[PDB]
Amino acid sequence: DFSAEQSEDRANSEITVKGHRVAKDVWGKNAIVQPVQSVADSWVGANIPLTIQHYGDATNESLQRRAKFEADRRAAESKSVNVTVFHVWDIGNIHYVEIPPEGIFDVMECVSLTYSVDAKSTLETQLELAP
Amino acid sequence: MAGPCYNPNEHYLPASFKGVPFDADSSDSEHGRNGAEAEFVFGERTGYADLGIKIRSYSIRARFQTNDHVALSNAFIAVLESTGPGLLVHPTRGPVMAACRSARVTDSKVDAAGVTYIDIDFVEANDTVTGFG
Repeated sequence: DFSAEQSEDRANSEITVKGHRVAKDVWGKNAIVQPVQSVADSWVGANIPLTIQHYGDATNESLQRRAKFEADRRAAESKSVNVTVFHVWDIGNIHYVEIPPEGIFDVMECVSLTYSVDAKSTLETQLELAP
Repeated sequence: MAGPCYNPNEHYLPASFKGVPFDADSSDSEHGRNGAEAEFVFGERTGYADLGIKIRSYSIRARFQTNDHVALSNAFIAVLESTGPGLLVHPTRGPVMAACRSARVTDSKVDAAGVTYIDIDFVEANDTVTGFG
């Protein structure tokens, strides 16, 4: 069995971050207004702006890393898949998939794994792939 | 049975319920015991566990042939509907306490006029105190 999905309610084309600096001696315009950075996905073809606040010591490198983390989370959440593979290695692996009816021909990284058994012989296993 | 010297009037008790006699025509019962059988996965051995006794149940059938059977039959239904359980003299199981659970009265005017059948379905009912023990 399988169930693909593509939800637009969990994507954003442009994410913005903000946050002050807390270094030994930084203040004024260099620690209040200066630290701003923007990162964009470019896969979504619409305008869905988002803005985030940073909880920490803002640095221009750290601003993008937080931005990328959100991008990977949103991207994965917008292509969740489920599969059942009957008979019963690890998560995060790399697999190839083929579902021509919807046209899946892309590499995937498994995000979850589950082994289930029953007294009536019903073995199964589930996956939560995402690219 | 064995031998020609049987006397059914001597081996079967006369039925009754709450003291009103009636003519019995059949006698069944159901007993048993509650199990918890379990079978594991990939295993060649099984298990079992006892959980207690199962509630009994009795079913009887009555026939009314005498003159004016409608009054006796109609008057007997007024006893099965009386509130609460009462003593029952099962033809073979002896005196037990039971409560009527259902009763279907069959009758016809052209197919069979002059005889009324009534099936019953009893359940064992032992009195219990109200303070949950």
